[PDB]
Amino acid sequence: MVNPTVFFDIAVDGEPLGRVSFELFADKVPKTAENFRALSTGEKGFGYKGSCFHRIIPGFMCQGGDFTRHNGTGGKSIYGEKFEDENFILKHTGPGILSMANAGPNTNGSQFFICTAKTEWLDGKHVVFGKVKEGMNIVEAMERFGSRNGKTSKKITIADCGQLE
Amino acid sequence: XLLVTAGLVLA
Repeated sequence: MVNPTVFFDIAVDGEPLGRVSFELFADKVPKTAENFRALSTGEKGFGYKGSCFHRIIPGFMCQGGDFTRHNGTGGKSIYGEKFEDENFILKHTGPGILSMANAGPNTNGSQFFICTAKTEWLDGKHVVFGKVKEGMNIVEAMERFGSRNGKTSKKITIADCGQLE
Repeated sequence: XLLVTAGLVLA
């Protein structure tokens, strides 16, 4: 169904580490893929262009961004500050799984994360709507300099966002 | 812990 592609670059303290791209299954979910697409260009009054990261745990997951409005916890979606779910036809095969984050039922703000392992306890809760085709190496490189204390390579920030129209 | 929600991450 001519699935779109999206990406964004990571900066390790005023230094470009590399780009990470993602392929979305708009074929399966031609609705929630757009949410992600828009969050790149980061119009509509939000996106990943906030140059900030939440946290990076080595050997679990990696992401950050979005929100930015309420003391670093903003976040509204293109369908509102909340949005229903779709389904769980997809599963968590392991690392390289792009899954959403949620804070309740029919409550999918926007923020997602990369699964760098078999998050079997997240399967069925989070929506899988894409995978990491290429960039896992950069993600790994990023995680290598992460920690559970909620600090990463000094101060990693989103350099720029992509959106491959 | 190792959860991924959106509001008040705990251990």
